[PDB]
Amino acid sequence: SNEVPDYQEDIHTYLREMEVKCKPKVGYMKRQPDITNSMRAILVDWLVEVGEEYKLQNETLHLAVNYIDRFLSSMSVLRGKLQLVGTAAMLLASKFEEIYPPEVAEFVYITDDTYSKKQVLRMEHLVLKVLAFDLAAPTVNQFLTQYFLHLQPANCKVESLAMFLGELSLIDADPYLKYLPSLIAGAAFHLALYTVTGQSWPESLAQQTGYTLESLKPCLVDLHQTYLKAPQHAQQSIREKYKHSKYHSVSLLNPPETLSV
Amino acid sequence: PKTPKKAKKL
Amino acid sequence: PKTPKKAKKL
Amino acid sequence: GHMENFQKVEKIGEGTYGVVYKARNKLTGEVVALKKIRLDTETEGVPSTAIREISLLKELNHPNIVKLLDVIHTENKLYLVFEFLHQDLKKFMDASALTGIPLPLIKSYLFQLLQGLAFCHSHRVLHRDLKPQNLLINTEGAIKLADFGLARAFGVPVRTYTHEVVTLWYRAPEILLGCKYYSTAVDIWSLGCIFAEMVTRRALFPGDSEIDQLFRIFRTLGTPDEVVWPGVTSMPDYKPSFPKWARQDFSKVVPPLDEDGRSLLSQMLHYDPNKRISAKAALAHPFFQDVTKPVPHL
Ligand SMILES: Nc1ncnc2c1ncn2[C@@H]1O[C@H](COP(=O)(O)OP(=O)(O)O)[C@@H](O)[C@H]1O
Ligand SMILES: [Cl-]
Ligand SMILES: [Mg+2]
Ligand SMILES: [Mg+2]
Repeated sequence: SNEVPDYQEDIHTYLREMEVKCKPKVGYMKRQPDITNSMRAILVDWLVEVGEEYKLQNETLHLAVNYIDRFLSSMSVLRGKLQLVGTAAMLLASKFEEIYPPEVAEFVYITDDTYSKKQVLRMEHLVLKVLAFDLAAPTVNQFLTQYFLHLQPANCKVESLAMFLGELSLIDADPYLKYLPSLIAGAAFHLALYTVTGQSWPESLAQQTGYTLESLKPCLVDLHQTYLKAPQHAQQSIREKYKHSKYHSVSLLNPPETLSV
Repeated sequence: PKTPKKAKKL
Repeated sequence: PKTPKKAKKL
Repeated sequence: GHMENFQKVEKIGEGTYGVVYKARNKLTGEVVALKKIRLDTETEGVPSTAIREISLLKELNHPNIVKLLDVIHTENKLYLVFEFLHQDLKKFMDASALTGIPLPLIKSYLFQLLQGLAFCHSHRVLHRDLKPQNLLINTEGAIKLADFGLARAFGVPVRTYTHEVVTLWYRAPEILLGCKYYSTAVDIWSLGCIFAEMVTRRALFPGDSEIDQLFRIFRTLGTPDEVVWPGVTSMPDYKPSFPKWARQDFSKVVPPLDEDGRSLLSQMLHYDPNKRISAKAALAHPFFQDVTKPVPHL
């Protein structure tokens, strides 16, 4: 149960291979006639609130975002239908990941009857068809989880902070779409570790991942900005979520001023 | 799981 | 026996 | 092809989740197994079991895992098209209950099952329903993992997943005792039970309730205590009043097995999930030094 060592490396290697395949197009939004990064941010922030209302796993949120970006990478969608795509994505991510997925009627309710059950179900079908049933995507969440094992003893505050930072990356397609989940996870982990303990990305992780602290830099600079400007951001659902003691209220922590790195 | 809370059109 | 089913939640 | 390009030849399977036919592609002549899934009576859309089964199978490309060939998704129906295999291990065991399965063939099948399972685990998949009727054999000596309807992608480290997993007789003690966390070890336990079943021609632990299942295990392997399994007395369903039985000698349990077979089996039925042998390590066991691939007699 607690032990995970035998297939640990195989799983990490497999995920690193999946992430460069289950990849959305970095600038796909330029090719959408009617929707923008701001609309996407509003959608994701809403999905965060939905996940909180229904007590869904963080993994479910990350998966839903993955589905949405892949779907929007190949399908034009009008703004009035964007929430329908997001609802279907959350439903599918829930069915894949949750023990108890919320029922469809409940999903229709949290959109305030903006769409019908028939629409949600028809959209579910379309998303499955467009993703070709490839739902088992790697997420920033899965990489963080493995990275946390290098913390001995465990540090729950560091873990919550890293998760918080990882979730903030979901909101802004620019610039986070350009970084692989494993790299975002890496920058998030380092930044959380540093903020809480002053320690840095471990050599054991650098070895395992192939990422030196130098290779994290570009992403880490962006994540640091995002962290500093979080109280200013138009979207606030994630900060509110991580103020709870459930997450050691890590969104109340002050970001470091500089990284000197 | 489920603890429905509120309903929003975006 | 048959494959088990998920307990009802609530 | 599509709905119209398959000729149904016969119903070959019923289960908790699927209606399964042997069918043939009218255009290519290819024989397939069709698993039908009703979206009808379904007001929730595609069942999560189908969603997991399809998405996990697409990632599981291995000689010892059944091949998903196509998915036909319509308004009312969901069809999974699989390669067709001659029969399942359960049918084979029943046809062999008088004579017995030759030891070389038991060894080949176990070796192949471990290869399939280790492949799953390496790709962060838990099967969670390993039993003879979910294992498929062909006429040339191959066996394959099938029925991924209860399968799940798992995280490292693991989270609390569905408590109601695994057919009773193959269910691991950590699940029966109510651990919130479970992992790859539950699949190894099932395989151990199947190993012993092939050897003795009988189910190892045929309980008729959860407590009966648990006691059948205790009576055979000995009632676990804090020394063999640290933490056991703290599990949610553990009771200090459980009878304390002594462990039986394996020569009494699996008479036909040599020392290597008994060694491997005992390691697959270790109480403590953290010390129970992994699929990958099992493959390196001396029991398999002489493994061949015999043909079964069908
Ligand atoms: N590819 C196949 N080839 C031959 N028989 C199969 C195949 N898949 C399933 N079967 C038979 O159908 C039965 C049900 O299949 P399974 O997928 O395990 O359904 P369920 O989820 O309902 O248990 C199995 O026990 C097996 O005997
Ligand atoms: Cl069976
Ligand atoms: Mg079955
Ligand atoms: Mg099944």
